[PDB]
Amino acid sequence: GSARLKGITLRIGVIESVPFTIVANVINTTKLTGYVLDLIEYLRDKMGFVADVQLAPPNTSYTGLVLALANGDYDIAIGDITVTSARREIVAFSNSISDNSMRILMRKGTLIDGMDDLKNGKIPYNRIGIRIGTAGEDYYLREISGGSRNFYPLKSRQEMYDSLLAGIIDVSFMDIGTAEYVTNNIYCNLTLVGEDFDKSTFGIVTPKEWLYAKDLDVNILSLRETGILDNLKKKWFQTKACP
Amino acid sequence: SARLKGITLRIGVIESVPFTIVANVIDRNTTKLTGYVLDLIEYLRDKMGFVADVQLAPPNTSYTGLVLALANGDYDIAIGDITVTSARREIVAFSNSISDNSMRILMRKGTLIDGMDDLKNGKIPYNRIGIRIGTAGEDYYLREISGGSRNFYPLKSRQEMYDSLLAGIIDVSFMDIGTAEYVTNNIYCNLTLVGEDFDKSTFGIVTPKEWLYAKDLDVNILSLRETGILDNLKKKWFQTKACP
Ligand SMILES: [Cl-]
Ligand SMILES: [Cl-]
Ligand SMILES: [Cl-]
Ligand SMILES: [Cl-]
Ligand SMILES: [Cl-]
Ligand SMILES: [Cl-]
Ligand SMILES: [Cl-]
Repeated sequence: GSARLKGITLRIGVIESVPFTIVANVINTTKLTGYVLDLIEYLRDKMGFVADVQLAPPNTSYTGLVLALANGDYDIAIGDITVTSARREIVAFSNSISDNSMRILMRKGTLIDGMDDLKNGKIPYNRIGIRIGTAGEDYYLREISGGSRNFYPLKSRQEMYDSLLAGIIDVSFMDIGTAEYVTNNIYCNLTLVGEDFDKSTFGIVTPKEWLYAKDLDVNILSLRETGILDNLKKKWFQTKACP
Repeated sequence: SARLKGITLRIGVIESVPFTIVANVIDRNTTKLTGYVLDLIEYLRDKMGFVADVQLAPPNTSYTGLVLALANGDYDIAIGDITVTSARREIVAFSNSISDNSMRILMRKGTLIDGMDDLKNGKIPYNRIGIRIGTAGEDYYLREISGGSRNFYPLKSRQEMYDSLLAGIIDVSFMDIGTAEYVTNNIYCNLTLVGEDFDKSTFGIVTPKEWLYAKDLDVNILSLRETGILDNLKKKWFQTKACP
């Protein structure tokens, strides 16, 4: 069976990541903005659901968000969430809302040329920072360390930046969109190096065998076709403050 | 959901070098299929254990036609350079993407066109824009160039597209980027591409709506992506250049 989402309330999980989902404290409440919030409003306007937007707790990992949805804590989850085989085993994903890949993030002046330097042991493993519960962790375990968790574990993007800037780690991995955004707008002393890797996609997380899958997919595809997803990307990502 | 091990799947494919390459060989005539799609079927079969009954769509079948044939029950899945679109998703489901995609303008070498702007500003009369009917290119033309008017030069296949360009009947057409590069680097050295990419999209395997095996297929495609098989296959079939 299938159905339309018109009139239905959806608990929509989101997770902090600038400029996908920007969390501001104002006065005394929090206010969400970004590409994800705008996307929700386009979808809401076309499909007629009621959006109950729920921010994942601090330090919730990407894997944690998916597992929370699988356990029924949300109806869908929307963000910079990579479609992976292990995740697809427990949840479904909408049609892609964006292409993706990763890049290596480091401090300027660090003598790293690209991924070969990581795979050839030029960097001690405990100086490669990896955010646990991310696709970057899967890649590392599959391609660098042959299964051993010998990376420096990171609980969040903020820990990743702080650890790089304090010299506790030498490199980490980020999705290309946000990697470009933060090194161009926030952390002028950090930079990207090497070719991009792990080509992938972002998708909206839904329950397996979801009643509303077609309605959501058809609307996501229409937003692509008519150039709304591009406009949104341009609105939130085309910007550079760093000199 | 459950497993397809031992289950026969009727797999629709559609000729498109080097995704699906059709050769006719003689003694009595027989047909041989090779290409990216055939290798992908092998990889999926090895992992998933289904039995593959590969069925080539009749000549001049359109992409939309293939999708409709599947919706009608003629195939269990269909695999090829098939663009995921909103209109198609109304009637079938699509697996996770097997490849990103976009389109380019195809034209004869030397033609004085700099890009999509010249198709809108009337430098090319509509009847000299060739558009393969039942393709995503048609949808884009209608959406972005002609305001819904089917005023183009209709084409029934890539062959007709190439023939028409080379005979000077049309000045431009649209092609997916992967095959556009392949064909202009290996087959038609006097055709070329121009202008920016457009219509960023994906290719997916076509399945029935609400298919019981959707998870099983998706997990396996993602695994091929993650372990680099899809990249290897792309390199194998597409990283070739015969034209000088
Ligand atoms: Cl590299
Ligand atoms: Cl990231
Ligand atoms: Cl599912
Ligand atoms: Cl252009
Ligand atoms: Cl094409
Ligand atoms: Cl030629
Ligand atoms: Cl469906």
